[PDB]
Amino acid sequence: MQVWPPINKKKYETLSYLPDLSQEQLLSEVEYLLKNGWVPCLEFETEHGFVYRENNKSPGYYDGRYWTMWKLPMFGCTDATQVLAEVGEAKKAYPQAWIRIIGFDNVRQVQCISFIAYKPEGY
Amino acid sequence: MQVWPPINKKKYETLSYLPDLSQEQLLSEVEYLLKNGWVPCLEFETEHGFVYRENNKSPGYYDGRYWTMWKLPMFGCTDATQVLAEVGEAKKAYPQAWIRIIGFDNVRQVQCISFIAYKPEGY
Amino acid sequence: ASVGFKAGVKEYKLTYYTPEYQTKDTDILAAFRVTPQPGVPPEEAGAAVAAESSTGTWTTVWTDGLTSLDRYKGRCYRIERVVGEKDQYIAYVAYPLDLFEEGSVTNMFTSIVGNVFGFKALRALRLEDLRIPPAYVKTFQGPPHGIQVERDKLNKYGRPLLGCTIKPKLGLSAKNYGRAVYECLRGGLDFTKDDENVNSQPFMRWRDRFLFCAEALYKAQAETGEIKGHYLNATAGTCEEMIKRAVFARELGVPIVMHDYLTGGFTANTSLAHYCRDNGLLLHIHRAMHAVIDRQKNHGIHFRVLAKALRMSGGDHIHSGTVVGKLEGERDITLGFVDLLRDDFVEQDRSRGIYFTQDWVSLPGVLPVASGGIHVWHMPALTEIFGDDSVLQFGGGTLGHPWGNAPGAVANRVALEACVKARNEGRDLAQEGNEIIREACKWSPELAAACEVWKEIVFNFAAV
Amino acid sequence: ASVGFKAGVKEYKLTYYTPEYQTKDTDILAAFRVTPQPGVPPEEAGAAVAAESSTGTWTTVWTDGLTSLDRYKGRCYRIERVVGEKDQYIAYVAYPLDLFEEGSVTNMFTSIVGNVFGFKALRALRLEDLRIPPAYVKTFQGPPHGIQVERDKLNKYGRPLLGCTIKPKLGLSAKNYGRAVYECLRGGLDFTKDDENVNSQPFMRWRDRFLFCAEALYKAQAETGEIKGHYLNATAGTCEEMIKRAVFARELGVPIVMHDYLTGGFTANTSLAHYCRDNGLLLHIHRAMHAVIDRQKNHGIHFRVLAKALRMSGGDHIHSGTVVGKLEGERDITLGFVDLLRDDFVEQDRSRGIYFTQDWVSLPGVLPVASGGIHVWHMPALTEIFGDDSVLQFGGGTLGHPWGNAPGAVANRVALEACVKARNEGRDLAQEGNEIIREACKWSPELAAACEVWKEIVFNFAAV
Amino acid sequence: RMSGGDHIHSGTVVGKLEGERDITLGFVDLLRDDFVEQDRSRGIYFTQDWVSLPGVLPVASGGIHVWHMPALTEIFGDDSVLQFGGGTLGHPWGNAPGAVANRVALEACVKARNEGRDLAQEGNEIIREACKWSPELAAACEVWKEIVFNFAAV
Ligand SMILES: O=C(O)[C@@](O)(COP(=O)(O)O)[C@H](O)[C@H](O)COP(=O)(O)O
Ligand SMILES: O=C(O)[C@@](O)(COP(=O)(O)O)[C@H](O)[C@H](O)COP(=O)(O)O
Ligand SMILES: O=C(O)[C@@](O)(COP(=O)(O)O)[C@H](O)[C@H](O)COP(=O)(O)O
Ligand SMILES: [Mg+2]
Ligand SMILES: [Mg+2]
Repeated sequence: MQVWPPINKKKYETLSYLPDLSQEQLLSEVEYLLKNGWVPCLEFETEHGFVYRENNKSPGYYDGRYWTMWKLPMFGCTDATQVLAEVGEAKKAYPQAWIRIIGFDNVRQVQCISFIAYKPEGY
Repeated sequence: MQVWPPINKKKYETLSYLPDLSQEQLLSEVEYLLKNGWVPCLEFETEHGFVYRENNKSPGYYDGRYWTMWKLPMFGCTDATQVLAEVGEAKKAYPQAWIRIIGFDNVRQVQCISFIAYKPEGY
Repeated sequence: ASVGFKAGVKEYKLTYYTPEYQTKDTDILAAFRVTPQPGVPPEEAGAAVAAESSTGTWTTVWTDGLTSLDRYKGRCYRIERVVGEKDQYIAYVAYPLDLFEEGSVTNMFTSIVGNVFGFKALRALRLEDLRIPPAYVKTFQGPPHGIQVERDKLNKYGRPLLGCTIKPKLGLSAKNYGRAVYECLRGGLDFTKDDENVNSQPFMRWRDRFLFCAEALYKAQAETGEIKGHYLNATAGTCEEMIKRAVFARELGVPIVMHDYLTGGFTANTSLAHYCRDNGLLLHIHRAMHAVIDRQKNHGIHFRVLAKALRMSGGDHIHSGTVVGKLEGERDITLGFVDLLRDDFVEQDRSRGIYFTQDWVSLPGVLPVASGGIHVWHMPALTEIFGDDSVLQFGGGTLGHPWGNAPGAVANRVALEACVKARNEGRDLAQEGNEIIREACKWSPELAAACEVWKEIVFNFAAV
Repeated sequence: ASVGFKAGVKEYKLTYYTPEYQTKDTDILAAFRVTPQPGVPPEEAGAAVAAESSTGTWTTVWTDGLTSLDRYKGRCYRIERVVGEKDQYIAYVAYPLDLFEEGSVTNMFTSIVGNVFGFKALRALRLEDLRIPPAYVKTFQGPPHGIQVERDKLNKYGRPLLGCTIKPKLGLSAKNYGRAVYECLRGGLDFTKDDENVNSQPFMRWRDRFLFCAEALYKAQAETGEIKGHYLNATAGTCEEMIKRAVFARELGVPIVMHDYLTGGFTANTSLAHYCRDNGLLLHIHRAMHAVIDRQKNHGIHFRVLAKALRMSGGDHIHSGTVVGKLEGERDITLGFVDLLRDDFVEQDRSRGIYFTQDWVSLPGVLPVASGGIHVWHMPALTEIFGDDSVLQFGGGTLGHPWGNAPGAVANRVALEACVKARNEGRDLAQEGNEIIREACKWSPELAAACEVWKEIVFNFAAV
Repeated sequence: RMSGGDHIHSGTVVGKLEGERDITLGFVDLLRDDFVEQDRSRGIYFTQDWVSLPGVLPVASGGIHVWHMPALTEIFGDDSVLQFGGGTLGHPWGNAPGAVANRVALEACVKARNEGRDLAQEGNEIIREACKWSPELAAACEVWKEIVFNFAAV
C-alpha cells in the first residue's frame, strides 16, 4: 500500500500520467492528429505553468488557461516531422517554456487533442 | 510578570500547550484512543502548516483544514505500537511533513481525538 | 355533538381526569408538580391544569358539540403523591399532536404554560418535564449546526473548547474591547464573547465593537495558527435590528454570533437560528432571565424544559451551569439535562430528574457551556463532570490573572490540557484532581501565578 | 485607572454598596425584595445584585481601570427590612442611563434580571418595581395607538368595551370559528378574539381563520350599525411568520390584531408594535406565561413590572386581571398597576405596591382587559373597579348562555349598560350592585336566562 | 437536450445496469450530434436535425472498473464522462491510488488507441500491460479481474 505523494506531481492533462513520452511515442501523437484532419498548433508559456484565479473567481473563470501561440496553427501541413521540428525549434529560444501541442477540429471548433511536448527543467 | 511572546509559538490544537510529548507520553495517547474504540488515522501536510483563507471568506470557510491521509484509517488494528510505527514510517519519506494522529468515533462520526505526532524542523 | 347542550359549570374532573388513558406515541406529555389549594382534590387540580391548557373553560359551551373533544382535549391521565411533601403531586398530562403549530416553541409554550400557573384553585404549579414526540421533533430545524459540525468547522477535537467573557460587564470602549479580545485569544482561548447585556449602548455601539473584535480575532488567529472566534451579541430590540447585526457578522467572515434567547424570545430566536443555518454562523445561546423561572422547586418551569425548548428552536451552544461556581446548580440534575442537550436518545431516569424517555430522531445536539465564577482549580472537576463536548468559560478567571489576559489565557489552556492528559493516562480527575493542576502549576509560570491567586476560593453554599 | 491593579476576590460590598448615593433623574432604579442565604449580610446580597447586574464579576480584573466604574457601576443605595418577614429585604439599586440600549426592553431586562436571580449567595430574589426615567421613556414608541385614538377610531365612548374569547380553546374549524364570531358580535359584543393558543394548526389554519372571521365581522358590523373587531392572533414561530399574518389582517382591512408578548418575546413584540403603528392596526396583548414569573411573593418579577415593560414595548390592550374571577389577583395591587398602565404620572404609593413615582412623559396609555371566569353577576364590580377605560371579556360567559352566542352577547351588553346608567344616576355599584343587575334580569329575556345560570358562582379562594 | 443539461447519464452497456450497445450508440448520437440520420437498425425512427442546439456529454456509470476501460473508451470516444464510484473508493489502497489507477488505465487505453492498437481486439493486453508498470493500477487489476455483469438483457 503506498501513499500517493502530495508534493511534486503537477500534471499536464492528457497523457501526463503515463511515463515520459519518447520521441517515437510523441511522434505517434502528431501522427494521429494528422491522421484525423486536425490542424496542429503550438503554444508555450514561460510564467504561469498552472491555472490561477487572480482577476476573478466567478464560476468558470480561471486565469492561466490561455498560453502564447507559437507562430501560427500550421494549416495544410502534413509532415508530422515538420511540427516536431517546431517543438525543437521552440525549446531553442524558450528553454524555460512549457511547450504543448494541440489539434484543431475546424468543423466542430474543439481542440481535439493536446499533450505537453516539453516541460522545462524540473517538472 | 512576563510578556507571553508574540512570535514563534504557533500551536497545534490539543496538547500543544504542554511540553513536547515523549514517545511514552505519546504512547499513552494512541493507547487511550484504542481503549475507546476509535479507529486511529494519520494525515500529514508538507505545505500549509496552518489554516488560511485564500479561496473564500464566507463564515466558516477556511482553506488549510484538510490534510493528506497517510495510507488509510487502520480499522481493526489493536496494536498501539503498530500506529506508532506508522508515525516513524512517515517522518521517513516526509521529514518536512507535519504529521498528526486522529481518532474516529464511527457511530457519532466525530474525530474524538487529534494530537500532533511530529512537527518538522523548527516548529 | 350528542348529549344535549346543558348550560352551567361542572368540575374539570368530569372531562379531563382520564386515568383510563393510554398515551399515544404522538402525544406531548407533561409532568406538572401541582400543589392545590386546601379543598382541591388533586384530580380536580390536575383536570383544571389539563383543561385550561387545551380545550376547555370554566362553564359549559355548546360549541363543543361542533367538534369532538375526545380528539382534542388535553388529559390528566395520572396523579402521584410527592413522597414526603406538603400536599404536592405530580399530575401527568397528555396533549394530542393536533394542538400544536409545527415548528413553534412559542405555540407549545402558549398552550402548556399559558394560563394554568395563575389558577385561583392552585397555590403553586411547576412544569418539570415534557415528552416531545418524534412526530413533533421532525418539524423543527433545531441547531443551525450542532456538536459535530461545529467541531468539524473550527477543526477542534479532544477536549473542552475554552472561552472568556470580556469584563467589566458594561463600560468598555469599542477599541478596548478589541484589545482585550486579541489579548485573551492569543493566549490560547478558543473564543471570547460579549457579555449577554453588551448590545449597543452610548459607551460602545454594536457596529464599532463588531469591526474591532473582527480585527482582533483575526490578529489572534494568525498569530497562534488556531481558528479563533469571538461571540458577537446580536440580541436587539426588534427582529429587523437583530437580523441586521447577524448580517454584518456575516459580512466580516467571522464564525459565531450569540443571542439571549429568553430576553430576546423564542419568536426572535427561531428567526436567528434560521438565519444562521442559511448563512453558516454558529449561534451561542445565553440563558439570561432563566433563573427567574427555574429556581424555586415548587413554582415555575424547570431548566431541563427550557433546555429542550432551545434544542428545538435553535442553538449550537447553551449555557448548562457549572455545579462548582458562582450560580446555583446540582450535579445530578445538570448531568440529566446535559444528556438531554447532547444525546440522541435519553432514557427516563427519575434519579436524575428525567421523567420521560426523550427520542430526538437525530436533531443535532448542542454543546453545553460551563460559565461563571470558575477558575484554574476547578479545571479537573469541570473536565470530569462535562467531558470534552463542552465549552468552559473564564471571565473573571482570565481578566483576573495577575499578569493580564494573554497569560491568564495560557494558564487556563495549560490547566485544561493538563487535566486532559491526566485523564488520558488514566489518572482520576475526581480523586487525583488536585495534584494534577497542582503539579502543572509547578511547571507553568503563568499557570502558577493563577493557582496562587485563586487557591482558597470556593462557592460552597447549601443549594435550592 | 489609579490605585494599582490588585488581583483577587473582594466583597461586592466594597463597590456596590453606596448608601451615600444621590440618585440622578436619569438613573433606572429598581426595588428588589432580596432573601439572602444565612451568612450573607444584606448589604453584601444587595451589592452582588447590583454588581452582577451592571459592571462587575466575582474577582478583580485590571480592565476596570481602562474605563471608570463610578460612571457605569450599578449601585445599591439602600436596604430596608421587610417588616415582619423572614430575613427578607428591599435592596434598592440604581442604574445609570448609559447602560441601556435605547428602545430595547430586551436589553433592559437582560441587565436587571439577566443573572442575579440564580446567585448561590441568595435563596430567593424578586423584582417588585422599576422607575423608568423620562430620558429612557422617550426612547420608546410605546403603543401603536393608546386609549384615546383607539376609542376615536372605533367611535366608542362612555363605558367599558365588551369582548369574548371563542371556545373551545383548540379544535374548532376555520368556518365554525367565523360562525361563532358573527353570532357573538351581532349580539352586542364589540370584539371577539382568538384564544392566545389559536395560531395555525392542523384543525384550523391561520389564513382560513382570518378569511372567515373577516367575513363574519363584516356581517355583524353591518347588521348592528356598530364598528366591530375580531382580535386576529399574529403570534407565530418566527418574526417572518408573525409579520406575514399581520400583513394579511392589513390586506382584509380589519381593525385589530393580537400577540402573546411573553411567549412571543419582547424582540418580536416590538417589531409587531412598529408594524402595527405604521399600518394602523390596534394591538391586543395576551400575557400568557406571565404567572410563571409573577406568582410567588418571594421570587420572580412582579406583573407591575411586566406591565410597564409592555407599555414601553408596545400594546394598545394588555390583560390586567379581574380580581373577582377564575385567576389570581388582588384589588389594590391591581388598581395600582392599572394606573401604571393608563395614567401619565403615577405618584408612589406603597399602599398599592407602587415603589416609585412613574412619569410617562406622554407615552400613550394602554386599555386594561378584564378576562377569565367572569359573568353577568360580576358586571357592577368590574365596572366599579375598572371604570369606562377597560375591555371586559366573556368567553365562557358568552358561549355558555343557554340560548347560544347572540343572546349571551345581548345579556352582557344589557348587564353592562345597566350598570353604567345605575352609576350615572348616582347609584352605588359597590353597595347597590346586586339589585341593579337583578332588576335588569327582570326586564331582559336574554339577561334573565343568564342570571339564572350563573347565579350561584363565585371564585373565592384565599390568595397568594 | 431540449430542457437543458451539459452532461446526461447514457448507460455503460458493460456494467451493473441494463443497456444494449446499438441502441446506446443510437441515442448517444442523438445527444451529441448536429444531424442524425434515421437508422432503424439503431432504433432511430426519424432523422433528427438539432439546428445547432449544443450537444450533451454522455456519462458512463455504475458497476464499471479498470478492466472495462478499453471497451468504454471504445464504445464512447473522447466525448464522454466515465465514472468510478465503487471502482474508486473500492481500491485496496483507498481513493487517491484508486484515482491514479483509473487515470493510467484510461490514458493507457488512449495512447494504444492513438498508436493504432485495437481497443476491441487488443483491449485486454493493453490494460494488462499497464497493470504491469503501475503499482496503483496493478492493485486494481488484481481485485476486479474476474468481475463482469453478463446477464441476458430486457
Ligand atoms: O456575566 C457573567 O456573569 C458570566 O458571563 C460569567 O462571567 P465570569 O465568568 O467573570 O463570572 C456568566 O456565566 C454567564 O454570563 C452567567 O450565566 P450562566 O449561569 O447562565 O452560565
Ligand atoms: O383563555 C382563557 O381562559 C381566557 O381566554 C378567558 O376565557 P374565559 O372568558 O372563557 O375564561 C382568559 O381571560 C385569558 O385568556 C386568561 O388570562 P388573563 O388572566 O391573562 O386575563
Ligand atoms: O448510485 C449509483 O449507483 C451510481 O451512482 C454509480 O455508483 P457506482 O459507480 O459505485 O455504481 C450509478 O451510475 C448511477 O448513479 C447509476 O445510474 P446510471 O444507469 O443512470 O448511470
Ligand atoms: Mg454573561
Ligand atoms: Mg385566552
